[PDB]
Amino acid sequence: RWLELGLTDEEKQNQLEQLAEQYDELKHEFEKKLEAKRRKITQGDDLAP
Amino acid sequence: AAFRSVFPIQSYSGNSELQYVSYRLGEPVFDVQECQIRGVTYSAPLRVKLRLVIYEREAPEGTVKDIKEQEVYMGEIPLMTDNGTFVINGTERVIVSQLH
Amino acid sequence: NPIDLTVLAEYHKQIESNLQRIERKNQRTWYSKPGERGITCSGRQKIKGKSIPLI
Repeated sequence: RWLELGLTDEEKQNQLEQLAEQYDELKHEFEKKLEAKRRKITQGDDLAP
Repeated sequence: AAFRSVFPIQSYSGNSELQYVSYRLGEPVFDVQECQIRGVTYSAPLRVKLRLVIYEREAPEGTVKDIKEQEVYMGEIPLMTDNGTFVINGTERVIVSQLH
Repeated sequence: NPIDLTVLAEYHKQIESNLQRIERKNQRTWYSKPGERGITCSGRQKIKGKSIPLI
């Protein structure tokens, strides 16, 4: 709501809004990091015959 | 040097020949501490880009008609820890230098 | 009308087929082959000694 607090468009605030959705997709990247960890931990092992 | 000493390899004048492009080391699938917990080596996978060629007959210097390039998997080479050691079967082993 | 044990043969074949399916599945997912990386663990089993009298 601070991010969606309305103000007249400068170029700097619009580029920093683009960088705000860039941390949103970085948050999506951390989500995929968590998924990459849990697929390693959850999966069973191979063993000796 | 080990790949320039052997390759290219060719048949008994059958004009089928295997030559060498380049190599690459894959990323380690397992990092160090849990590798020491679980039991495996601290390996690294290997990729070799090979280019199988076969010539056109009745022209040994003639242009090959079939080239086929792949990243063939071969072996696992162990990397080195930051402390100079190796990891073999869960444990940690050192290679001693030789005086000959 | 002679004697008959065809139902016995069908029953015995049913037992053999069901047991062969179950044992084939167990020997399929217990002696599998690990792929491209090898055995990801180790057995580590060791047996010590005891003090066994001999009366």
